[PDB]
Amino acid sequence: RLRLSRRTVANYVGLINSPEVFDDESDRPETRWSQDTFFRECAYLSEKFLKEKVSNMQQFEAALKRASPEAYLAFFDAFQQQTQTQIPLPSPSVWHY
Amino acid sequence: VSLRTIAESLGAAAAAELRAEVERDTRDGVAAIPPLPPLGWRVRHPSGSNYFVMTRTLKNGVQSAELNNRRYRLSRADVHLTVFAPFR
Amino acid sequence: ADLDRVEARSVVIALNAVTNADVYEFVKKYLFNFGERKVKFLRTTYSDLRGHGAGKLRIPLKENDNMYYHVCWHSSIRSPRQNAKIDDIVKDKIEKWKAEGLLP
Amino acid sequence: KTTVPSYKPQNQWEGVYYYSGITKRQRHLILLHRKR
Amino acid sequence: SLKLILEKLSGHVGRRQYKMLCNLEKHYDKLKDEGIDWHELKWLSREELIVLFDKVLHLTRTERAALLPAIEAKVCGVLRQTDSRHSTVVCMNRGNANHGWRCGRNGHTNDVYFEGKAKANTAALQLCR
Amino acid sequence: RYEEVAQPQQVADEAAVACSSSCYGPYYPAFEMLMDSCGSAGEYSRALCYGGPYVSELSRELCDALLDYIKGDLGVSDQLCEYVCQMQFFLEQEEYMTWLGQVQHVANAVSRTA
Amino acid sequence: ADRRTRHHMMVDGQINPREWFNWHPKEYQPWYFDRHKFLYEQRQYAQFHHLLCHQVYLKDMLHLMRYPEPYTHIIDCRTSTQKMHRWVPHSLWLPRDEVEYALQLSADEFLDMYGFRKPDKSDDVILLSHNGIYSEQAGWEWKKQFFQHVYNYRGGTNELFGESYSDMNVSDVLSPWKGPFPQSGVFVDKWSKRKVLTRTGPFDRQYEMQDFALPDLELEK
Amino acid sequence: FLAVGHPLV
Amino acid sequence: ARRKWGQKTWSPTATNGGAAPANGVSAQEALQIAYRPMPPSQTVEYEEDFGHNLMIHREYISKRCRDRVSFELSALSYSNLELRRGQEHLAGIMNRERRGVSVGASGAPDDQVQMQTDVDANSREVLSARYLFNERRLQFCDRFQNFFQSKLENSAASDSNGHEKQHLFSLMEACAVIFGCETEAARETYYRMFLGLDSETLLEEDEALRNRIADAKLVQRVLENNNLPEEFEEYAPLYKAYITHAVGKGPVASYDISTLGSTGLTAERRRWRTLMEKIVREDYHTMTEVEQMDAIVLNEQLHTVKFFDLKIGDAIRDILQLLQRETGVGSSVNRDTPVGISPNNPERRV
Amino acid sequence: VNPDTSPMHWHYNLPQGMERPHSVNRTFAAPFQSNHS
Amino acid sequence: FLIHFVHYKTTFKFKHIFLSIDKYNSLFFNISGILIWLNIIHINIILIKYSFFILINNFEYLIILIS
Amino acid sequence: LPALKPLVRNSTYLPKKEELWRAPTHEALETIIGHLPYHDALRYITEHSLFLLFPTVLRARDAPLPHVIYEDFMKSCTFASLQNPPEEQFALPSVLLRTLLCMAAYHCTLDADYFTTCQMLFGRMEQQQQTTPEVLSAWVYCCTASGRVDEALTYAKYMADCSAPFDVTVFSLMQHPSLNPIEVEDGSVPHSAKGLLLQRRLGNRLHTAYRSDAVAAHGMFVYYALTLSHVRKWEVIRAAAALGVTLAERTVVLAVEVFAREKGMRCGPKTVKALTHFLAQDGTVGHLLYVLLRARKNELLPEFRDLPHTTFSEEEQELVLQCVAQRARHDDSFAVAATLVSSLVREDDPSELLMAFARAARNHHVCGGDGDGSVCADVPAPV
Amino acid sequence: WELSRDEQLFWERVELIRKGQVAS
Amino acid sequence: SRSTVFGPGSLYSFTKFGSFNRSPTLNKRMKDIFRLENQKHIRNDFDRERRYRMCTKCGITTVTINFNNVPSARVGLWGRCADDKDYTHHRMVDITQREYEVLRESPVEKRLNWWRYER
Amino acid sequence: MTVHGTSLPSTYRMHKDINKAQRNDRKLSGNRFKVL
Amino acid sequence: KSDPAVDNVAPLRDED
Amino acid sequence: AVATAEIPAFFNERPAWERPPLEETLY
Ligand SMILES: [Zn+2]
Ligand SMILES: [Zn+2]
Repeated sequence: RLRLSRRTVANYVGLINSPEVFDDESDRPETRWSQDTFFRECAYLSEKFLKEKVSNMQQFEAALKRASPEAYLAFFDAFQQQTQTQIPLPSPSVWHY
Repeated sequence: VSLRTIAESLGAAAAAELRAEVERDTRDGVAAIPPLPPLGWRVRHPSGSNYFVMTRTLKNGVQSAELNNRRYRLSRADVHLTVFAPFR
Repeated sequence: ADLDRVEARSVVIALNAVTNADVYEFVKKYLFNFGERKVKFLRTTYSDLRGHGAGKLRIPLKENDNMYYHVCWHSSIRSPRQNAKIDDIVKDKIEKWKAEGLLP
Repeated sequence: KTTVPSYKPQNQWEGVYYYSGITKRQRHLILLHRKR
Repeated sequence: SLKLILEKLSGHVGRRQYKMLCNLEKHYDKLKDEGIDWHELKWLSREELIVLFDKVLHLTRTERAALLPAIEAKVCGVLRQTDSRHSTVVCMNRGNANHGWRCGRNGHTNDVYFEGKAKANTAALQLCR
Repeated sequence: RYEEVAQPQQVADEAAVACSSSCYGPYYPAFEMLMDSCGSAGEYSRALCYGGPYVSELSRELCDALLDYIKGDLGVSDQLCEYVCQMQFFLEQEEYMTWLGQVQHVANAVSRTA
Repeated sequence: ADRRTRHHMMVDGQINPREWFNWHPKEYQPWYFDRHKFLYEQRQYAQFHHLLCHQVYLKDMLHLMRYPEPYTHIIDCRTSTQKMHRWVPHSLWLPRDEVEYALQLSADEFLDMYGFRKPDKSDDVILLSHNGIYSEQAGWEWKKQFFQHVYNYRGGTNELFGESYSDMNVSDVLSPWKGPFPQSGVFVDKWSKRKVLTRTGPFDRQYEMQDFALPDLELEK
Repeated sequence: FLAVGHPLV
Repeated sequence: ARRKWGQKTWSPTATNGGAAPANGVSAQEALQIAYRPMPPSQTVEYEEDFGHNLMIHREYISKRCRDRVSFELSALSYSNLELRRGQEHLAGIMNRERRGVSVGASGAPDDQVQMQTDVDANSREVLSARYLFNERRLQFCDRFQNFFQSKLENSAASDSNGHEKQHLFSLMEACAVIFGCETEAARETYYRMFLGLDSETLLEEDEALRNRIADAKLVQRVLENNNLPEEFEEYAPLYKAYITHAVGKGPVASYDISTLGSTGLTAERRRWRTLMEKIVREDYHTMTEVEQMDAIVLNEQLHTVKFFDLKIGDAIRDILQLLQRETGVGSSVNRDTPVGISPNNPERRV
Repeated sequence: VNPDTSPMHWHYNLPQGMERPHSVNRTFAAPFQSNHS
Repeated sequence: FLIHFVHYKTTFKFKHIFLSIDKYNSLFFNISGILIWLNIIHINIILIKYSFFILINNFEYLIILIS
Repeated sequence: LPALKPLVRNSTYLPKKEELWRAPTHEALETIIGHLPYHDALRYITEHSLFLLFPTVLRARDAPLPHVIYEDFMKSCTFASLQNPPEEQFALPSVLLRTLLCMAAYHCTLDADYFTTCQMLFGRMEQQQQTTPEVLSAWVYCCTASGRVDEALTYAKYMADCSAPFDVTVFSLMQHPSLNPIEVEDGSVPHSAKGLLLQRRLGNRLHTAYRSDAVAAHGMFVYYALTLSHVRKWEVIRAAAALGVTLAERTVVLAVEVFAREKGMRCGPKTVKALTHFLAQDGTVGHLLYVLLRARKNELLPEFRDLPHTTFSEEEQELVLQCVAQRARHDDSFAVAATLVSSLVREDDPSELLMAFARAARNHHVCGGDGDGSVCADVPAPV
Repeated sequence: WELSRDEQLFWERVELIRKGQVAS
Repeated sequence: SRSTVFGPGSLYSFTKFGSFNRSPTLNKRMKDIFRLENQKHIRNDFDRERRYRMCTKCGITTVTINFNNVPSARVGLWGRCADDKDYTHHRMVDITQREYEVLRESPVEKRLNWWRYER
Repeated sequence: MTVHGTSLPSTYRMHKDINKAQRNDRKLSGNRFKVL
Repeated sequence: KSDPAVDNVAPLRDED
Repeated sequence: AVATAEIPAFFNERPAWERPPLEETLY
């Protein structure tokens, strides 16, 4: 499920009954943050709206927590993947209201 | 105040008219593609103008033409065609 | 129940008593249940009551020209004949025109 | 052999038209009453 | 004549049936209630035309623009006989002030409203209001 | 669409430079105005020139052969003609969008300055 | 903005005689208005009358959501995953655009490719969509492979959830700049081409083309 | 060499 | 050459034969009229030499409208498959015309037979669909029917078949029409109208079978030089398709399954033509059980063939009665089930 | 062209027997429907 | 959850007829030659003979029938 | 197939007369007009202005080729009886145009001389009906079938430029060059339904990240693979690199795998140059190294027998090295092999240098010593 | 409970079947 | 009328008017002077490609010129293959120039025997 | 109204309305001069 | 994302 | 039932005056 939500999935056909294994970059431990696809999307959005260059998830989330309200709303306007594992969990009302 | 209201009303009308003009050629998300010219012709249009000019060049006299080319189942002078098409 | 055997004046009053948008659409869909000859008599009765026979009612009927127009349209119909992507396109085109300088 | 789909004498062997039979609703109501 | 001229100005035109976008019939009822027929429109001068188009008819400029070709020409505006009792033909010859803005051609003289029937009775027409 | 993007400019430049540097050099500007297909002066100049003979007055077989040459040999065919009409329609449609944008621009500028 | 059209239909003139009645247009007025009805109940779909699938209603759906049946099954034929937001209970997804292969799949392969076993042909199937058009096309597909009990919910997800979404709107209205075949090609006689292209009126009145008229000499006298 | 053969006179 | 709209030049007349001699044209004049001066670069000149005569074809297509001419009018095939398909399409049209003229209005007095049709405008039922026969065809029908009534009635209980039943009526009348013909071309045209199975169709099927036997032998030879199903003939085309896709160029493999039944279908169709011919020869007094089964199957097939046009008409009439019914949903009076609810809904009543 | 199938006073010397029976009322059982109540 | 089930409960579009109705009331000719002259396409077919007779149709496009 | 044998023959008899008479309107119409000839069937549609039977006429025993069928359909719409306004009357269904052009493409796969009449038919269709993405996709498919990979890729790039997503049905038919659209649409050959749906789903998945030209290139590559041409299969990558289409990662992986199957038997200097650029931009260091090694390793054997072998030009060295250094700066896998790939691409002293690098690799604990088999398994395919 | 299980199944099936356009 | 739009009896159906005599209803001089090759517009031409074919069933020899430039499928529509069959049944085989001139002055069965027994 | 579905005056008005396009008899630009 | 007001499933699910 | 209405019938090919109709000769 967590592999399905990555751009590398576009190259794999799949099969609904016992979906076949997908070899994701995250599987290889030598991979740095810059090569992660989700971090790629997050860094692109943060640079575009938060106006902050970010090289790790720690920095990304620190920037998100420090962000001013207008930038927070702008970033969440263009952010689409709130949940990757697709487990029903409560979310901040930014996705509501 | 009347001038501001008239200008803003005209601006809103123009925005709505452009919105409708784009909506007419939706085709379920794909905007209308221009007509495709014949083989080898290339059309150029000055923006904001009322004409377009389309050029073609035959390196050989006429043997480069499609009709003489098909034939399916001296180095004469090369030819240059320029067609000017206005909006009339 | 016999939808087309109801008293035409009663059905007409109940229809004129319609102003809410949601119940207005409910009536819009409900009018097709009546017979093709019942709808014409409904239109005739409503027109007559709004016009000449307004006095045959104990209490004067109130004005609902929206109901009158819609009922007339429905009767004529039943009787014989006798987007984000678009906004993106628009903003892209405006940006281009800015590039061409047609919009200084 | 193709066909053609079309459609002061009077026929004296064609009977007058008269209303015989019941309606679908009347038949349903008869069934309902008999069941009750 | 007012009915027919407005209908023809509002309907399709040309051999390709170019649709006229403005519907001018909606002002026929208002003109009739004013009591102003086509001949009285022809008689109205520029000032009365402005007053009528602004105060009374509320003509949008794109509609005044489409209606002005019929006033500027002072078209005869008299019914003509054409092989029928209905006679949906109205003379389109340019008007003449000497004939009451009716072309001085066949029968279309001062106070003539319909081709074959009779002259007007302005004395009775004063009964209008 | 992706082989050469400046071919028409290259050919126009070759022709213009050869004509200018050839004989009739100082008269080349008159030739350019005569060949102007977008200006009223160009049409009037080509009218001052010898307009071709009335083709309907020409011979039947000559007109037939000339149509053959124009359509098949020379390549400008009825398909090209219908495409020219269609593109005249489409580009007028396109320019109407720009006209709407321009009127919006002027109105918004007037509102802002007012 | 009422774009001018590029069709070569033209009304007859007032100088020449009417001629060549091998082809002759006229206005065609049907009996009733039809635009107000369901897309597949209009005149141009009259031949598929017995093919249109049976209609299920809001009360039946609200009953079936709470009291489901082991054999029945609701199928969502919606296609735009972005357009579809919420889930009608007890429903399986099977978009309309791939029914042609979904119903050809085998029992094993259908479960393999969709995750729910292919229903039997004697089973009750319900199909719902935004407005009912995708459901109608899917129902026609289902009927082609001889599925006995096929139904569609005409007022579908829109009626369920109050949505005002729309199904496909792919109408093949030719673009104005495109000139149709008859005026362009050379395939018939000159006079026949003229008479085919002629129309008596504003070219949006649904005219009728008739062949071989004969003079009413008795009326003429 | 008649008209049908010679398409002229 | 520089012609004016109103001015004309008068020219002499060559002879008394006028522009087109009505009396006749001699051989050399016709040779000139045939080999007219066309521009050779766009003309195909072709001959065909046979026993007594030559045939010539000179065909010219002007360069002007090769972009607008319909693909059929030009009939240009710039490929081998295009060539073959155009050849056969034109062959089909030409044969259709040439053979339909044999039983059309021109026809012959004893060949052309018409059908009388009458359909009700309210019940939409065929009240008449019959053939207009002459005395010879009617007498043949009477002989056939009286001979079969003498035995089929005694042997058959007719508890549900009926007493007035017409046995093998479709086969009987389809054979009677042919029996009444006086020309082989007309008889073959009627044969083709009757489920095909005319001489040319059967010969084409024989040609296909004879081409498939060669391929079956080829595949047998290849498999031997480098278990098989019961009747290999019907699979030989698919087998060669796959062999070519494997070894040769074979840019495509075949999946057309239509050919598997061909051996049996051809045998049955030939049996059918032979049975029809024997019935025409009146030799129906002695029939084996295979022939009786063939007749039973064929009669049921011929009875549906003649009703294609009538079913088209019935469909069109059904569309009409559809458009004449009440608009909207069924009126409250002519409605049994409740609206907005399935008639079988457990909450049927309030 | 494509041929069309041919579809079908009365003399006093003929038998004057009725050509065919007609059963319209038994085929269509029309329920009683009157404009008046 | 607990158990696994096996339920006991466990060709088209072929043109086999090709039937054609051939009944045409047109005229058919014995032709020793056809000359079909349109404005564009010209066809000339001829058989050898000593003397000919000519008919000409200008109904729609020129057709010279030599027989 | 033999087990299916008895089932088909039973379907060769007409229904009973009464069953046909009582059959519903639509089914009876479709069945009987399908049994009718082509011209008479089309005559009935023209007579009664019933257009939704165009597919039934399309599936006819004696029907001309798609180019003639198109003109016949337009004539039927012209002489129809109902004559709606022209914009509604003369516009055929886009699905119908797609099916017709896909039949044309299937016919092209056989001879490819059909492509000129395909050009003419498409030139008329473009200006007579609406140019939709799916009709453009069918045109691209028939262009590929004719063998004009350059023009097909160019049309796909124009699709991408105008933002037209590729048609998934045409994509699936591309990878099935034995299944013409009319049989696919019929209930025949159902066994390939799973494959058709799988490839349709794959085409749907690709668009979520890539453009229409990428999916078109992938489909054409697979079409050439399944038609076993193999001469245009690598011309596909040549033209992709020439035109600038960003290939799909699925496609580059498939290309390197089939390249391994081939051992560079038929790949040319420009093919390897373009494949290396694509594999640097998106491929893995392992595949990059394998292709760069194999090109010269199989250049050595037919070195004299392959005189026209061409080396790596000097200018694009900087582009390739920029891409490789960019990837290495973030990935440690490319950093270690960065210098040897840099030396492998310039190819100034290939033999001794690659031998030394292989010596170092062995010391830093096998080789791709398939050069000897580069005959044992590259001649038997010609055999 | 069963219906929530089936809903999660339905949504995961939709995701496995067709994905939406990815962000930039 | 729509009865003559598609197929038989249509407008551009040049085979409606009739078929050729094709019977034994002439000398060698008549055939020679009518030969295509013996005529000036073809005699003084060598830029158009000529192809010769032999039916092998009818024993008919066919000459075709400029078919490549104008490959009209109608070219052999009025021909008749073996036993009054249509032209689609011709099993044609390419023939060299020399063999055509030696075969054309011989009946159909003589040409067929030449093909079968003396290749 | 039963068999044809229209009344006589209704049919006359419908005829006049459907023939409106060609019923129009305007005035032509006079003074055409002889050429030949 | 849409937030309508004529939902029919909601009242039945709320009580459930 | 169907065979009742579907039975071949004699047809007088020639006009009535040319050929005295059989039913008229009977009467
Ligand atoms: Zn006047
Ligand atoms: Zn032959």
